[PDB]
Amino acid sequence: LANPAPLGLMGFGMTTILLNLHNAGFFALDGIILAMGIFYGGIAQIFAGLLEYKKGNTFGLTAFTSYGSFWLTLVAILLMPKMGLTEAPNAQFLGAYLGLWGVFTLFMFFGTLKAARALQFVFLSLTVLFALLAFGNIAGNEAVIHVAGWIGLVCGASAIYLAMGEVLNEQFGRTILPIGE
Amino acid sequence: LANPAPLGLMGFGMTTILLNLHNAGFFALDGIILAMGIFYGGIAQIFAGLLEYKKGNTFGLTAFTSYGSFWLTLVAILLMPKMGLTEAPNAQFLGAYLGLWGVFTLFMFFGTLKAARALQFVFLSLTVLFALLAFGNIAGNEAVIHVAGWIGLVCGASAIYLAMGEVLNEQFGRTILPIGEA
Amino acid sequence: LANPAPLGLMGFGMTTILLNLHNAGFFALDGIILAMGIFYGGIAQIFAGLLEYKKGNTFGLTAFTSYGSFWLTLVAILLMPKMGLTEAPNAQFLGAYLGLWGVFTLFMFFGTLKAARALQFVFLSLTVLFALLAFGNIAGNEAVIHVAGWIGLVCGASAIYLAMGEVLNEQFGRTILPIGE
Amino acid sequence: LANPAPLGLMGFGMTTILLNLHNAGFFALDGIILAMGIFYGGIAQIFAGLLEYKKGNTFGLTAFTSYGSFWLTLVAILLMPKMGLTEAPNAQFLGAYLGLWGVFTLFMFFGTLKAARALQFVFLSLTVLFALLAFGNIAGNEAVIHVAGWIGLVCGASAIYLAMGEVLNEQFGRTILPIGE
Amino acid sequence: LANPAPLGLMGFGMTTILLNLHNAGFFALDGIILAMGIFYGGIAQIFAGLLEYKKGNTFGLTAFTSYGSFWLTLVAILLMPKMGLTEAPNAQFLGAYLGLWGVFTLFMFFGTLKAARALQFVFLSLTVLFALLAFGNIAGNEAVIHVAGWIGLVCGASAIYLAMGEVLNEQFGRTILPIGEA
Amino acid sequence: LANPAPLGLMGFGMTTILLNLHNAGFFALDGIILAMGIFYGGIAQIFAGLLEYKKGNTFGLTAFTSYGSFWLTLVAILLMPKMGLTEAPNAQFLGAYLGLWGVFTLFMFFGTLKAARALQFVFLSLTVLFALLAFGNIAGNEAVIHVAGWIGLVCGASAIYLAMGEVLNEQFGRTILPIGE
Ligand SMILES: CCCCCCC/C=C/CCCCCC(=O)OC[C@@H](O)CO
Ligand SMILES: CCCCCCC/C=C/CCCCCC(=O)OC[C@@H](O)CO
Repeated sequence: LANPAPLGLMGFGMTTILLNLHNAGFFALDGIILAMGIFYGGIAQIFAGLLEYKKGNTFGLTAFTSYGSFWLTLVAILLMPKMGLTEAPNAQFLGAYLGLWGVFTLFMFFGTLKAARALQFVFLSLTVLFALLAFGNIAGNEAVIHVAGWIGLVCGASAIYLAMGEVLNEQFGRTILPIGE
Repeated sequence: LANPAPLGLMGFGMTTILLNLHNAGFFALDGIILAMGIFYGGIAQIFAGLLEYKKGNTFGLTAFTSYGSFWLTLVAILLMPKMGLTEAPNAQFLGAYLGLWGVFTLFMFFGTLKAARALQFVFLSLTVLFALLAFGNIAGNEAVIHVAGWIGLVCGASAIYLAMGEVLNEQFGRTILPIGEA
Repeated sequence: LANPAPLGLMGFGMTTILLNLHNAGFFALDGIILAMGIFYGGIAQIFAGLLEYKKGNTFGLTAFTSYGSFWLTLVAILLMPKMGLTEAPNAQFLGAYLGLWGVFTLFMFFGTLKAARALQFVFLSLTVLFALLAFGNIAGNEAVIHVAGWIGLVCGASAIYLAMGEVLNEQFGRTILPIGE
Repeated sequence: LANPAPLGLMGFGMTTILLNLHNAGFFALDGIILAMGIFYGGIAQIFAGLLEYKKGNTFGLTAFTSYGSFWLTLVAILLMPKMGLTEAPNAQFLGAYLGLWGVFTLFMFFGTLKAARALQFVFLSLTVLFALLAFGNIAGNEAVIHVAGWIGLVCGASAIYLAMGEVLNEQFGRTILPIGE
Repeated sequence: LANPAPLGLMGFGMTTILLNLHNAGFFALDGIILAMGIFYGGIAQIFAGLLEYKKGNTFGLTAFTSYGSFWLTLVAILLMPKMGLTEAPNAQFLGAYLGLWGVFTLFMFFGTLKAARALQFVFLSLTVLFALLAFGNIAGNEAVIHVAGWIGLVCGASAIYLAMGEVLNEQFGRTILPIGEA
Repeated sequence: LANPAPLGLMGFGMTTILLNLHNAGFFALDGIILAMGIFYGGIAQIFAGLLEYKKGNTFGLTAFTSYGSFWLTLVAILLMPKMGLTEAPNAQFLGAYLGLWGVFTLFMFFGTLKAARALQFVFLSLTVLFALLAFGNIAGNEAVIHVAGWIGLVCGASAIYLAMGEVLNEQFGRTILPIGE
């Protein structure tokens, strides 16, 4: 069976990068972030999680499907007011929501200790990303959100690296991109 | 085949904490509760429930798919009035609705006895969570609703703890977080 | 493979009680019944029906997928007018619609004659539930609708007992809740 | 594997019966017909067709999926104007559309000659149903549509019969309802 | 495993006839063309295309899923303006769009040579169908559009004939309708 | 199992030509490109990607499912404003979005170094296609967008040749259209 991990890391990677260009301040929360969170960071990563089921990878099923659902919850929070369904979110409830996802990311980082180090760097930077976004929203500190953006850019780039690191290593049967096995 | 239980416990646990942060009085019924109740506590738990089928886990198939269906139904209750389809729910009807989920949770708690004791603590606290949410809403007693909020914060936290207990114990091949594994 | 019957009986059983809590006159036809009819009584029972396909259960594939579709059709009957698509449903038409579900349920009840005594009670009371609801809708009889609610409350409560009977008995490997297997 | 044919015949059966109570004149084109054509006569019969794939039944895959899609096309024709998307259909284009489905039903009736006669009666009455509906719409003859309704009631009833005939015969392992094998 | 080709040929054939009854001048672009292009000519052919995967039929997987995708795209072209999303399509753009489908149909016709000669007649007439629909719409020549309508009525009829030829030949175990089976 | 690559290359190849017929300046960004981006270039390529999972093709599972998601994200970028959900996409943001798809395409191009010479041309021209579209969107260069269209017309036309090359060659069992296998 094929390896679905690079698809989810690519889905997580490009979607994490784009969101944090806004968090860093390059742009505003554009629909380019919203479209990628629905299909790539969302459904395409949901597909990567469900495909780890027949692979016996409990971590992959848990990681990709959870974060894939996270992007679907993120877009839903931002678009339901534009549909008149809800109110715009409370930033402290957004901080705790971003904080709970940091707790999930934290324990999952310990699950990467016996794994490739490029995946450990992804889950460590994602822990820093979720932790900085949580305190930045609760405290109302826009500077920390700017900091979390640059961490998210590093987080999303390294996720794309491992995605393309796994593919290029399987296509040629040798280490084309070293991932820290 | 992979173990889907951490996916259903994380979706149930994370969403339960956020909803009961509102019942405890910290925040109002914000859109984050509704978003988590659709995709993580809802659809992601449906997946985790459906993935118990080929695993031969009738309990996990029943529980995760039902609680995933619970979160989906609870969201449609709170959003259909804003869609102009229905009206705001009769609060006492919501008590029997949650009370039926308490009856389901109570019976399912008896099914956890020969499982991990963390799972027994999840289904027992969830039974107490659904119960105080039913009574406090039927009688309109905001105090027990606040007390129900604190019980759920423990119930959701123990479900996340059990999910991550199951993840680390397989990633390390040794009991990293003791889940009372029978 | 796991047993999908407790999942379908629970979704059907809970939505039956909640529906007939309105048929008994306690509450109006709430959005709680509509939401429970879509996902738990409907789609969750659609899933439980399809799971019976690889189980070799023609009856379970036919029953759960039909009653799961019933809750989906019933919700569409009551919600399409609110969208400007449909008029209010005709009371005599809705009774024939309930009668056809009672006719289908009647034949399926005889299919349970060689199964657990608890499953026989579920299909027996559901046939009387559909019949009283069909008769009460065609005739416009408030009292028959009230009696149907009490029939449905017990029918949905017994379906929960059978579902939880099939859950606990497999957990402990013996009869914890007797179901007349 | 389970037998998905009774689910489709039940999905086709109840949906064919209800539509032709309007075609016969008992009621108007209510949403009860529209809801059943979306989920039962549509999706639930689509499920019956896709499940005949692993059964090697080319006829079952072709029959249930085609007529399941037919109900989805029927509801789409009737509801797209109510959504402002299209114009109300031209009855001659509806007659040819109903006529083309009769041609499909005609050749599929010859495919039932070496099969159970209860299925032959279904596809023969469905051929009469589609043929009467086609000429009735093209000619503008409301009387023939009244005739096609009563044929559709017989067609939908016999389809439910075979659906419950196959289930009750498999549950007991003997002929409970004779279908003309 | 079942033979899904009659499902894709019936959905393609039935929908092709109805659309080209309009191109021949009998009727206007009515909602029946749009309904058939979604569920039968579209989704039902996607299913028939997806069901060729485990059958090892790269041709049937490619053709049915693409032509099912064609009918879905053609409907979204004609309905998005009514939805207020887009504007009415540039007629000459629709000619290159159909011309690309003619290029796809032409190459796929060469793949039918070692198949049933009825299938060769389907893909050859379909190539002529897409071609005259492209030219007559690029130049705005309503006459060849009408001539394209008559070609499609034959192309759709031969696809239905081949579908029912495949059904009866398996139901009877003997060639009931000769499809030029190689 | 069948080969899903011709289905995905056709959907990507046709939608590439149609998109770049607007990038070349011949037509405006039509609804024909949006519809072809949803179903053929998008979902049909999503199907073709998932089919590669049981084929053991990590590259094909990653490529088709990503570019199929790309056409789905691109259509959502251009249609969400028309629904009142989103502002118009930023030209510099859209260029970075195109650049990330070019970065992903660049690494995947090296994955084709041990495959057919026709697949190498597809990923080579698509990388230049994304780069010119990314550069032309960030800089706002009408001429670079025009050159990108001609790059895309040939890229989509060659993808059709490779797809039809993989179709005909399996039909006849020999090389009918040379692809550099
Ligand atoms: C949309 C269908 C595409 C089929 C492509 C994959 C091949 C599987 C063929 C079986 C299709 C049956 C539809 C649902 C199904 O999987 O049945 C099995 C499951 O429902 C029983 O537990
Ligand atoms: C919604 C998922 C529920 C799963 C229940 C049926 C058990 C199948 C487990 C595999 C899930 C992977 C998701 C898609 C899939 O079937 O992969 C196989 C296919 O895509 C490769 O051709």
